[PDB]
Order: sequence, then structure tokens, then C-alpha cells
Amino acid sequence: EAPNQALLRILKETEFKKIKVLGSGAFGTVYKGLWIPEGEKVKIPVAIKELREATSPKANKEILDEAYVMASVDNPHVCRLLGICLTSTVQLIMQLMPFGCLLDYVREHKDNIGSQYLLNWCVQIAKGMNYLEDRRLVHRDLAARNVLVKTPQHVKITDFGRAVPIKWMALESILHRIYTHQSDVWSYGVTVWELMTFGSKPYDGIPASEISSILEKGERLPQPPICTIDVYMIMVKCWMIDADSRPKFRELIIEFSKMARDPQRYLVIQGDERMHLPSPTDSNFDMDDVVDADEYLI
Ligand SMILES: CC1(C)OCc2c(Nc3n[nH]c4c(Cl)cccc34)nc(-c3cn[nH]c3)nc21
Repeated sequence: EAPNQALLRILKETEFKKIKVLGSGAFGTVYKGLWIPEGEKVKIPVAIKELREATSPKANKEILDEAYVMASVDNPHVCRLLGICLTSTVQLIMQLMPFGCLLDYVREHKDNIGSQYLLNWCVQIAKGMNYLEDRRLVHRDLAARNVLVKTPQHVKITDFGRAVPIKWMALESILHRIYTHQSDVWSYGVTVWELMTFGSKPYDGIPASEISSILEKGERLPQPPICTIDVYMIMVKCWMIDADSRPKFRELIIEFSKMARDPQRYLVIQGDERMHLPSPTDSNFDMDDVVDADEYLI
């Protein structure tokens, strides 16, 4: 097939500064930083990832496989790699998404998330997913935790650089380890459910081993209180046994876009209209010569 002509950018350690830790886990440590190129008179807000501390040959392999996938994509609703740093332990550089992941965002800002935002996010996620489809790239781990927030009005898919989350998996994935663009549609349905419930845990309390039987019986995730039969029907469609019967991401873009034009007709949120999230007003944004990675291209 088509040669992958993507450019792998190597960044000098002296060109970027680590400000603070955003998160620390099994993957290692993620830092909030600033990338100051050569003498370009620009300061790019970045996120720097590093393999904890130790350097084992197999760990570097796994982080370079992520760099490969991340550098191979370019879409407004998909997270991209800015570059790699070849220190003792390899470092991944990517654009800073100041509001963190969507799952934490909806849990922490539920009292100000209106129907417009929820529906716009659904369009945005489907658009990224449709790009991943056009590029023949299957996510395998789509969930609200794997959707980063640039601005509350702009979200981007991440962690597709995996190519077990049973409660987000399609039936063919659990039983036969089948991962397709249609199995990502099921995971998308669970992601929408996560947003609509304002970050609730799917099948909370129920063990992972029982999920297979629950799904095979015909039981699915409940109708979120704010969901009209219109939105919920779409979620239900994503959770069908027949993968070809499930909607396509281009169908999901259209359907959610139709709904986003009259958001109060499709999502009933009490207190909606009087709700507002941080937007480019007063204090949305050193801080001199700062430019976003989306506007900086060499
Ligand atoms: C702390 C939290 C929310 O958890 C983990 C993680 C993460 N993981 C990454 N995955 N891939 C990355 C690359 Cl290539 C570079 C830098 C970070 C990552 N990335 C971010 C992030 C923030 N702004 N932009 C990316 N945030 C998080």
C-alpha cells in the first residue's frame, strides 16, 4: 500500500522546558512544558511524556511504536506528535491540551455543561474517528479518558497508539478478539454514554467477567436522564450484535450535527441556557510570544 511519508521531528532537550507534573502512573510521568525552537521567537505549550526513569530495551520499543502512530496522523480532532527527544530514556512531545481529558472535565464541570457542548463533542469525536477510518487505523481503546480537551469547544482523540477495557469493548472483541472500525463504533457509543451521564462508570459494580453474558442476553447501558429517545437510539444502534447494522462514523457526524443545530430538542438539561464554560473571554490565556502548536508549522 501507500508509503508513509510522515516526518519524525527530533527535538533538542535544551529547546524545551518542564514546568510541572500533569500526571504520574504506570506509563511514567507526563509534564506540562514549553517548547522554544532555535531562534523562532515562539513559545509552544507542550506536554512531555517519559518512561518513568529506568531504561529497559523493551520499554523504549513500546514508546517508539506510539511515536510512529502519533506522527503518522494529521487531523483537527486527532492528537498528533510534535516530536521526540533522544535522551537516555526517550521523551514524547505533543501539543498541550490545558483542560485535560474529557472524562475528568465532565465530572468536574457537570454543573456548566450544556446540550450544545455535549453534542458538539459527539460530532468532534466522530470526525476524528472518521479520519482514523479514512487512514485505515483502528483505535482499539476509544473512551472518554482517551479524548483530550484543547479548549472546552475543541476536543481531540488520543491513545490510538495502542494499535483490557472490556466495558468499552464490542462483542466480537470480547469473544473473538475482532477489532474493526465497527467495533470502535460500539466503544464510541459507550464514550457518548460517559458524556451524557457526566462521567458515570459503565456497568458500575458489575464485574468484568459478567459483561459477555449481559451483552449476549441483550442487556445494555441505561438511558441517561438528559437523553431523549433520539440520542439514546443512536447509542443503542452502536451496541448491536451485527457490526454492519451499527452506524458508520460519517453517519454519526451527520446525526449529531443535525441535533447540534437545535441542542435543547435532543438533550434536556435543567439549568441549560444559564450555563457557560471557559471560552476566549477575560482570562482564557512568561506568556509573551506564546503560540499554539496548531498555528506553528515550519
Ligand atoms: C495527565 C494525563 C491526563 O494522563 C496521561 C496524559 C497524556 N499522555 C500521553 N500520551 N501520549 C503522549 C505524548 Cl506522545 C506526549 C505527551 C503526553 C502523552 N497526555 C496528556 C496531555 C496533556 N496535554 N497534551 C497531552 N495528559 C495526560
